[PDB]
Amino acid sequence: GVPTYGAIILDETLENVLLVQGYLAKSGWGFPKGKVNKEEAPHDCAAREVFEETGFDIKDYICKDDYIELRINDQLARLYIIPGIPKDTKFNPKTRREIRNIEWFSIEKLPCHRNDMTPKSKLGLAPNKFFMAIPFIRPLRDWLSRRFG
Ligand SMILES: c1cnc(N[C@H]2CCCCNC2)nc1
Repeated sequence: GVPTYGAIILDETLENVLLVQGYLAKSGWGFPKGKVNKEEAPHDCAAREVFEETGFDIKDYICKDDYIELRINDQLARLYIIPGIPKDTKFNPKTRREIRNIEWFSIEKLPCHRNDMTPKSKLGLAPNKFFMAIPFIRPLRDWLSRRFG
């Protein structure tokens, strides 16, 4: 799969993360990210996509060693960790045809898994509007614990 790059932007308290809401197949909340172009460096793709989806330019803040990367059905998603972005930053998605909304979410309030349907004797997972973000939540929490204590 074509790899994707983007960012986990946190505020000054490290409590909150910036999520974006897409449309249609991507109707729920996820991290800002997108597909690398031919001959584009990972960090450049992350800045370009995040600027398209948030209106915020991370280029000067990216630490090239600080990221969470997951393989999800043989597509790599790498999200560069960007702490310390003020909560009052004015975000303005560029791609309004793809981005419904942009908001800060409390890390401790986000799910790190979806719930089963064992109460209904039914297989599978209940819908959750954070499904795109969820796989990154436990890895983020662990990464923060280590880097900040
Ligand atoms: C898996 C799939 N997509 C995502 N994030 C997308 C969030 C919604 C806006 C469109 N582009 C980024 N995260 C994990």
